[PDB]
Amino acid sequence: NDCSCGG
Amino acid sequence: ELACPAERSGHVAVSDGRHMFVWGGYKSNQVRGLYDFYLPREELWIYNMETGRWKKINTEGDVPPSMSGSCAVCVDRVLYLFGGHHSRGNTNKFYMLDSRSTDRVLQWERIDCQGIPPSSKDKLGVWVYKNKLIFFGGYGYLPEDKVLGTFEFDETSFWNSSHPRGWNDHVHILDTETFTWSQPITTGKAPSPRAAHACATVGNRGFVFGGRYRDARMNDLHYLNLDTWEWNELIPQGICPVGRSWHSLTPVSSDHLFLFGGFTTDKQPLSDAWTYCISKNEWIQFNHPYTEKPRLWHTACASDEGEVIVFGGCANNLLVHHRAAHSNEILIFSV
Repeated sequence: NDCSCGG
Repeated sequence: ELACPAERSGHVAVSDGRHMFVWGGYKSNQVRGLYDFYLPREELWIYNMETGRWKKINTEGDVPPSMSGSCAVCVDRVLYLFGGHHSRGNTNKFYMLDSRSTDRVLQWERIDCQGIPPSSKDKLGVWVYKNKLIFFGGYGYLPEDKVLGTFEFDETSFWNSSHPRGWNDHVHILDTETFTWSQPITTGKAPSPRAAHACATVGNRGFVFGGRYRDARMNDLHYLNLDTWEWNELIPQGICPVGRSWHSLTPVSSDHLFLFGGFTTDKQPLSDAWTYCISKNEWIQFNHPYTEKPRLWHTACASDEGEVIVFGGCANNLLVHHRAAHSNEILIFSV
């Protein structure tokens, strides 16, 4: 799920 | 009291002190097996802070794409929205919705900004000071234009996503009269690059707490002086909240910030709340009745009546995508 990457 | 918005994480919520405007985010559609189900782009939900009721509005104009992780603020009854993640990736576009309108239909306007924009990114923060918006940090693509600051890749994005992405420590100013981007020359040690941090402004201090960087979710606290552009790191006198991202940080007085929720390095959802007292440089635990309602990627907005209104976000580990439990609950903290 790209939207939640990086958090 | 029928109407209520669908559950979501990664939405925005902004306030004029009496209304809280909610847009965007994503949820799951379990029947279809979709865990990146963005909420409808044309909806704007208004929570009335006095009555506790919701109204859904359908907006028109240059409606932004449905997005998670956008950065929004309401200044003088104008909603400004920057960045985010849509179904085709990150953006650096900028939108405005003017609510000082007697027209029956509210209109979005996509603004062509002047100057060099930030890189396309989401999960950042914004400070508001003297007719400008000052954006910090975020997660997104390698910057393509000349930019002051640093960028560090998320190593796993070289194989887990279609295009590599990473964190930045960038500070960008948008002047809302001319819609011109610039960057200040800062002094002092900036915080590391990060995303999913939380920003709050009190006076001329732009505070930032926590966030994700590399393999850590952090518990450091900094402020950027918005007159002098000096960064300062604050070392609290005692025990600090544990490191976290996806938490909220909200000014509640001229001397206090209110922290709720978030996600630890070890992937625990958090239900703790704290107050940071600026003059005393100390964190104090805040007792509240939502201990069994951890949230991450929620929003928090202060009311004029001395409350913090928390909305949405995820109750459990949102990275287990098929089990992520997004919420539409309002949690009211009396501050």
